[PDB]
Amino acid sequence: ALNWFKNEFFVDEWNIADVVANSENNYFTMASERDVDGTFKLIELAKASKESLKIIPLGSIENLNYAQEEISKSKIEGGWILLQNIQMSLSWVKTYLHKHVEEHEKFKMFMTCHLTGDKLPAPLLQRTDRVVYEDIPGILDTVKDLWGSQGVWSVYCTFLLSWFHALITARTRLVPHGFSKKYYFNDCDFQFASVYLENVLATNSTNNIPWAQVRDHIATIVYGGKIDEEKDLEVVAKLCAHVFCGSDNLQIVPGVRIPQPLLQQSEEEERARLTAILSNTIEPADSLSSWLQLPRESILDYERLQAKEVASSTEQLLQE
Amino acid sequence: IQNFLPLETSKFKSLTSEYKMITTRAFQLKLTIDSLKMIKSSLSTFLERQRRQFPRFYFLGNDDLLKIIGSGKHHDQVSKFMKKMFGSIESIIFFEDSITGVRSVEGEVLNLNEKIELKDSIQAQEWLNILDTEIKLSVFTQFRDCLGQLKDGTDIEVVVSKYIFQAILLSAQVMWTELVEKCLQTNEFSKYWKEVDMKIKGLLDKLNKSSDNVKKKIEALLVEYLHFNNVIGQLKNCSTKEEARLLWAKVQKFYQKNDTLDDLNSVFISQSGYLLQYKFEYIGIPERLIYTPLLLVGFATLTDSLHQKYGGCFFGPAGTGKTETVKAFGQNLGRVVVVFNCDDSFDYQVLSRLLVGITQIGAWGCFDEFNRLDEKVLSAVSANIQQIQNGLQVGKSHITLLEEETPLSPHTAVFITLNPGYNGRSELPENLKKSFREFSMKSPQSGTIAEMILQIMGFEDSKSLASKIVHFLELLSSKCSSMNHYHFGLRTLKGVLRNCSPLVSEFGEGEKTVVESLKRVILPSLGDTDELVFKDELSKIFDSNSKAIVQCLKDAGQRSGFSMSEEFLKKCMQFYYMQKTQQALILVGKAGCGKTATWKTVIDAMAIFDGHANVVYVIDTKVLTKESLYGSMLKATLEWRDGLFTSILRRVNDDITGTFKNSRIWVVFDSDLDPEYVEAMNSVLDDNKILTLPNGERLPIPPNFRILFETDNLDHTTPATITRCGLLWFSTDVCSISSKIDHLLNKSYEALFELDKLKDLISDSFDMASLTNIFTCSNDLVHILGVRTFNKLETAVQLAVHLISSYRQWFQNLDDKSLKDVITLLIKRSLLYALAGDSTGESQRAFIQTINTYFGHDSQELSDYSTIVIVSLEAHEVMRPDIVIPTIDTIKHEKIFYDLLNSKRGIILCGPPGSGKTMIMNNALRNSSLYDVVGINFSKDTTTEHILSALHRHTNYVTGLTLLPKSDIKNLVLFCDEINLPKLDKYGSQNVVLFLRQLMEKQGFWKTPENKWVTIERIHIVGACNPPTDPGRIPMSERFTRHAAILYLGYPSGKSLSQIYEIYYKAIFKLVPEFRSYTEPFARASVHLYNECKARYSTGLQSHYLFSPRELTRLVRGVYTAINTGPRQTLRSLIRLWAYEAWRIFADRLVGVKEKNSFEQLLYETVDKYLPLGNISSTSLLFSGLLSLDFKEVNKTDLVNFIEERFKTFCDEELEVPMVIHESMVDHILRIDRALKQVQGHMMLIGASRTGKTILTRFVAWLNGLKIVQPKIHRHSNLSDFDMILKKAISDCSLKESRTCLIIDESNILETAFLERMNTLLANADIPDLFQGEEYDKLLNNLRNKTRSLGLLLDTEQELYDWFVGEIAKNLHVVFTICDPTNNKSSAMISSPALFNRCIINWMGDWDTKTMSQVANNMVDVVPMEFTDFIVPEVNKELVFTE
Amino acid sequence: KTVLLSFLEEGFVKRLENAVRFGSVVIIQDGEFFDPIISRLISREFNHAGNRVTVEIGDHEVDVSGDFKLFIHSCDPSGDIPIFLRSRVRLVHFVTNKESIETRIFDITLTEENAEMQRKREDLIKLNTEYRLK
Ligand SMILES: Nc1ncnc2c1ncn2[C@@H]1O[C@H](COP(=O)(O)OP(=O)(O)OP(=O)(O)O)[C@@H](O)[C@H]1O
Ligand SMILES: Nc1ncnc2c1ncn2[C@@H]1O[C@H](COP(=O)(O)OP(=O)(O)O)[C@@H](O)[C@H]1O
Ligand SMILES: Nc1ncnc2c1ncn2[C@@H]1O[C@H](COP(=O)(O)OP(=O)(O)O)[C@@H](O)[C@H]1O
Ligand SMILES: Nc1ncnc2c1ncn2[C@@H]1O[C@H](COP(=O)(O)OP(=O)(O)O)[C@@H](O)[C@H]1O
Ligand SMILES: [Mg+2]
Ligand SMILES: [Mg+2]
Repeated sequence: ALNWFKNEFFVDEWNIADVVANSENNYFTMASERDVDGTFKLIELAKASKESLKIIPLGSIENLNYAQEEISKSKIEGGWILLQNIQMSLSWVKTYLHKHVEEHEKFKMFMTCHLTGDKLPAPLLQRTDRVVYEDIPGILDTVKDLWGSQGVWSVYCTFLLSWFHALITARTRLVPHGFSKKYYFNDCDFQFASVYLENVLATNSTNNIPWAQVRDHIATIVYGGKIDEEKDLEVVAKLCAHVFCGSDNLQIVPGVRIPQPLLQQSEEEERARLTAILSNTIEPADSLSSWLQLPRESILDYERLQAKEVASSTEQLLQE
Repeated sequence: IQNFLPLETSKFKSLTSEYKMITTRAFQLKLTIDSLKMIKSSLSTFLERQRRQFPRFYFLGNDDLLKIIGSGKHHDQVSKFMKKMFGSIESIIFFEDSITGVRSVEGEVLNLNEKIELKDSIQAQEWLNILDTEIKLSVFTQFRDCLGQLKDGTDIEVVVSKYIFQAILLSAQVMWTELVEKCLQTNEFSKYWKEVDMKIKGLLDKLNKSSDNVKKKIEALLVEYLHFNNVIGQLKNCSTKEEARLLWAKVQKFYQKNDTLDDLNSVFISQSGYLLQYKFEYIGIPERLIYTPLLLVGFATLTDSLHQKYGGCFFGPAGTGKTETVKAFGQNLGRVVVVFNCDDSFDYQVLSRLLVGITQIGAWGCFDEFNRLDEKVLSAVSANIQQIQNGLQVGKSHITLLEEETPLSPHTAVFITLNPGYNGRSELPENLKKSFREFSMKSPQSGTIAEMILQIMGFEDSKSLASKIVHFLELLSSKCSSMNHYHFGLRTLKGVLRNCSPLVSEFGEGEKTVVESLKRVILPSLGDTDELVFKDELSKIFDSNSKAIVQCLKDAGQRSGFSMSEEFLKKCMQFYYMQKTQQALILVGKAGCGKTATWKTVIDAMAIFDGHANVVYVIDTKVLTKESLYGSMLKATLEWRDGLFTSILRRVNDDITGTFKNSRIWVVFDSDLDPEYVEAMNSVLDDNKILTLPNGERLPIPPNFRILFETDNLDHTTPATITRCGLLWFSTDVCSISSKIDHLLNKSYEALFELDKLKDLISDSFDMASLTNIFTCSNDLVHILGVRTFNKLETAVQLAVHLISSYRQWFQNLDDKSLKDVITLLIKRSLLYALAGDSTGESQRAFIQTINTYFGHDSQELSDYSTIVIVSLEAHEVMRPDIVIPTIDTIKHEKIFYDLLNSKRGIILCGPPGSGKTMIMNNALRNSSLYDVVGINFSKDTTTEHILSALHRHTNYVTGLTLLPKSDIKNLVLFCDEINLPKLDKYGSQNVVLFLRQLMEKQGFWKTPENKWVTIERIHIVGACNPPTDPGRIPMSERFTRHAAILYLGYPSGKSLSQIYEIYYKAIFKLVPEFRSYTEPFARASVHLYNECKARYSTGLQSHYLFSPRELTRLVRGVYTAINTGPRQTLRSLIRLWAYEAWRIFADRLVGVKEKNSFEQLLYETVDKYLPLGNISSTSLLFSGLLSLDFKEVNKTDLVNFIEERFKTFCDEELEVPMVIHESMVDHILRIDRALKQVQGHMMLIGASRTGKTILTRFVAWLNGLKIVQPKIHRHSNLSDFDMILKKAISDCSLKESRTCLIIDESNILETAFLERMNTLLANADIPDLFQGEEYDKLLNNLRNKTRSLGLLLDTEQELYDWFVGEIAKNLHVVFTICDPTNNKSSAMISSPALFNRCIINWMGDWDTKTMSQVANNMVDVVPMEFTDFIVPEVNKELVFTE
Repeated sequence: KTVLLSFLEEGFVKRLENAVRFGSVVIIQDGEFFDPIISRLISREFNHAGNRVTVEIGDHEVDVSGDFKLFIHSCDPSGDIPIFLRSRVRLVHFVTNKESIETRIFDITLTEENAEMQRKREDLIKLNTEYRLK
């Protein structure tokens, strides 16, 4: 019901790449909460744009001098500059960054800050384009985003890993019910699990994949390393048991089913088949209970509080 | 190497020639050290370049590195640094002019394959590289021979004694891996399980029958063989081949390549499919961790992160196995893990230099407590960590950190261990957390650890004993009290198991040893009821000779004066048993409960028992800063400066004279435990036993080097430091009242034909039965600054012994009854002034009555004013600040103060402001020629440097190093006016109060640069304070206040204050004898006015409404001054003058118009009541000496015309500010003139902005001829510029006799150091910080020549400095301008004690309606404005502010 | 005659003293970082000696030409102004409101729809204003 407004009226959406490409501004800033980092998105964007990204964190005067020299070099010979953690050099941000922004074509400068951190200067903030980085709330959209960033068994394992990562990152948002604490799984977890999957597939060339080994390593090392609670470790283990069971047919969600690859296709055919399955999947309205295998009354409270907060803020905004 | 720098070589040759000439001149019958250091500091870049040849030189200091290059032929200087460079190697074995082998820190000898021939032309690093390679080749050769022999069916029990432990370990691991894989090729494990079990039993028998080195080897091998047995049993119990392969995938497999010709990379380790290379580095025989599931999963996480070339990360609570698990992973991977203890002193340069060192070496660097770094430093090194990561991933040959392209070894790995969730610990940023792969280590397997440890130690029922121990620990953690220092986790279990090792030889390997070790570890940390809980649960879980050390303890106690009670003996035995295996101890209890007595007695007893000398250092932790306790780096020179603890440990480790070989070293931290301070020593306290420094130095902790922590509470202390140290808990005091009195009496006797008779008579008069009743009755009184009756006994005994011994000349002319009477009377006086001496007068009288009624009526009666025996002032004398009206309370207070000062006891004078503490101190010490007074006035931000600067011109430093006064006859008295005001830190510690406690207790302190102990010889400390109930007052530490005698000063009563002030009024009225009979009504009127003002205007209205007898003194001085410089007075003029001075002294600080009208009606009531006159309003009392040659009441119109013409002249001469004249600015001008005509007359102007404060100060100062000095303080202006302008103003004011007015705005106080400087300037007459070093000598000679030019005969520095401070007090006036009184810095300015007590507050406020109407009507009357008809409106009277 | 100084730059004291001596109009940016060296300039407290007007900035006197005007600019709303400056300056707030918003959006709409019509309307308005002034 909350998303009905933006679905029915607005027929377009903008990501970080679209904001960077479709703006006449050389200065960008990125904000996010704690335990969420979005610099890998800028790394991917600089790779896709055939640019050079210079990443300079701001904690010490040596880093500040290096940032000044690299900014001076970038204004003349192009290149992309990322300033991580600008709120830990607030005096430098208030003086040098303010002066430089106040006074090359392929030059772009990015600043990474915190939404819940110290306040940035308003004249500096108003002169740069502003984005907020956060995970995609949808599950199917998360699988599509993970799938669009990529023999046949490697493709199948990457599809299963995208599904598992989307399910666990959607489950992390339901703090009391999906887990017990607040955990943050990210592209590092996805990359480490993908490297482990490729290593298992390379070291087992007889196509007898150790699915129990894959389940236990993903549940205990790659994703269970951050977990310090036994109940949440069991939650991750049960999710791995559902996803990486290694059966002939796998119904990852009650809607769609993922058949295992045959022995007479190619990697492009497997990619096209899995993309067709992903396109033919429809996300239901009760996805947080049907797809995460949770009772409906657990997610109903969370959805009702979210909608109540959103609609109350809308009512207060409209009353003025 | 000298030819590289020719000028430096020539300078070195000249210095060496000069040194040789000096040595020849000395042998025939300072500057050398300076010449050595001036080229040594130029050798820092040379040593830094030398560090890149052998990269392990980063683990050495500059001095150690200089020794390494300097040992060009001896080669034995290198052998004593192997533990620093390598970690596992202790010394190098030398024979036949060659490197025969190396010796590990456990004593194991690794013989090389071939000798390394040492030539004189080979550099130290040149042969160190050869040694480093040959060690790895030798380890590989030993492993290859052991594996080849084991593969031929040879049993391990005959090759344990042949090869090194690392060789046997790797060969056994490879054999076990291949044989288990062969067993997995089938489905049979029973035969191999039985074979491994019989191998374990045979190794246990050989452990029973071996020597020390073979015993260590077998003890370390049994860990891995029990791990092998556990894995084989787990695989045997698997039901499915897939399940068995799943279990075998997640363990560490050990293989050997058969085709690679490169020998050092022929062994790799496989776990969960990932391969890691063995390094073959020598590890010795380290302590091996018991293999647990948590250990194996952590190994798998580390393997995964190192396969991706990421960083390893472990997080969890303290004492779980993070650092040791990283070290054990490195040991299994064949290398020594370098362990760093991170700190807030580890900045970006330090962290990056450590990363450069480990990346050049190739070592695995573990950074423990990575979240103790600052957040900025954590963010800054993220790029460096990512650079190391990417270089390791892509195989880059070099990386660029710290502006230098250094080589990157492919063997490097970065590990961090952190403990989130505790206070004072930062959070890692996300871009840094994505560079590491974290793993939770919350719950270790303590049952498995204890079971295999007891099995290796040889206990008969290891599984049952481990189950009992772990159940007992969990049960204790469940049902003991929930206070913060109870921890019964893995570190407690390890300590329990380590005390089982030396107890078996007397108690047998079993439950008795386990119970006695549990009582040795856990019992001293428990309380009263927790001890009974421990005993009951120990008795219900488990089934069930120290005469020499008890006798040694008794000998130490009765040589030091203590008495051995049951509790004191129990605490002493507990401390002696805990120190045996635990190298770090914490003694916690109440203040003055017996911690110092306990540990001093135990170490004296152990010195007697063993013959080992004890070297004791007592360091007060929070008196020193952290960079002075551990050390700091000079960024201008990159040179390390040793801290105090670092210097002590370095001296112990170096041991130049050899005195520390057969001695025990005790370092006592006698302060409250700050986690910031003590968590920098976590690697010292734990099993690493190393002191990691920011410059890479590594100081080992010798076994005879023990650290003591003496503190009073553990509120802020973290479990990370609680668990690493054994804790001795003091539930109650270790001494009784009678025993404490006996010990104190014996101590006082030892400091002194009639001596034995005096001792017997005093000890008989100290009747404990009558004493304990008044001791338990004194607790019902109200005591300000509450010190316990147990701690007042030192004051009582010292005062009684001093008062008795001061009358030794007159003890041979009286009989025994009178002698007993006078001794008992002095005992009553001492008991009163020690027990109830810090209470009110009523409580003191009640305690006198209880003392008299409880000591019996037959003895001599102590009265209110009991003592033992063998005013008309002047008009010019009322202005003297050193004159005191003698009253009975003043005489009594001076007598008890002098007695307590002569008793060599610290004194604290508590009381309300203005009560007379400073007055009675100065009056008591003015008539004494044996004492000198230095006055230090503390603020909220006082440092020990301020105290040392105040002690600079009075004391001398003579060398050991003692601090004694310059005068050889008079002693020195430290007066500290506000000991309640210095602020706590964020953990609640007062640096100045701890420094004063250090001085009072230990009679000295430590010098922070040079780390030398200073001794206090003849300096007494006298404290003054306000009650802690007052705002801004902080309760002082009981550890400090228990060392001082507290005397409560009170306000004099109404009649007492009257009788004080009629004498002042009589001395005033000697100038006017025609009104001599009015002294009584004037003084009663003044005292009643003060009482009424104090009752009406209080703190509850506004914070600065504080009144005292200082206000009455100001009224007396102002009345005298105005009478003296005025004309002939009548009664009406005298009453109006008293009303005017009362206005300017009591009500210039009033803000409300209602309060000012109330003060006006109060003056009317007081005058009508006491002195039976026109209007006495503030605008109707215009007294000024501006319009004539004398101070008199002047006409308003003539005053206004005078101000008009003088201000026209002022604007035409100095600054054109075209203002307009009104009555409020006029009487503000008059009161500013009154304050600026005074001596020590300071103003604090408070009012709205653009009211006229600064311009009126300038106009009045121009009227009085003062020199206006406004400091040019702006942005980017600091304490250096503030001190420069203050010193310039003070110097001009004193030397040039320039009368100076100093206008200080609120905006000029950038930080609170400015306010502290102004507090020093106004409390004293100068700042001791400005004139020190060469500046003191420059000031002294300038004062000498100025005084000689002025024709005054002053020679001594005391006289010259007295003339200096008198000139500044005469010729300097300070005016403060405050615009917004509600700011935080303005509130700190107003509530400042020196500025409040010294200045005259003039609350100008904002303009009112009359002033605004006058200003507007007076500057709109000059325009043509009445050019039209105007109809007067009909409005209300209240709506019209004008006429 | 306009010079552009800033409180956050170096050489500020020398440039402002030279501008005061010349008599040039000064606009000082970053007004929330006020430097108290020019307190005499803010309070207009000068010393008159004959036909010369002198002001003391820092540690030495400079002359006031009489044609010198001082402007202080700040682009940071809700910043920090000291009370000495705040009581003595004419603080003027330049914030955009709905009338300016409507005018600028209508001007942009007219430019993007019929640029010739907008140019003709602007020229006619300017000509009418000039005709009224004439
Ligand atoms: N067994 C004893 N017999 C006699 N006197 C004792 C005994 N134990 C302690 N005392 C006395 O108790 C007094 C308390 O001082 P002590 O040094 O023991 O205190 P503390 O525990 O170190 O306190 P603080 O917190 O001030 O460091 C000392 O004067 C000491 O002589
Ligand atoms: N698997 C194990 N086997 C035997 N002893 C262990 C094991 N794990 C930890 N320990 C012991 O427990 C203690 C843990 O302390 P440490 O790991 O240094 O604390 P931290 O984890 O805070 O760094 C060490 O003294 C170590 O000897
Ligand atoms: N005999 C007396 N008893 C009490 N107060 C007196 C006596 N004689 C003078 N005074 C006045 O009492 C005031 C004491 O204030 P002070 O000693 O400065 O208080 P504090 O010691 O708390 O700073 C002095 O101003 C002094 O003039
Ligand atoms: N009686 C008065 N008549 C006219 N102007 C006044 C009067 N009193 C104050 N002012 C104005 O207020 C300002 C006072 O400034 P000054 O006294 O230098 O410091 P402060 O701002 O602290 O009062 C002057 O610039 C003056 O213009
Ligand atoms: Mg650790
Ligand atoms: Mg005082």
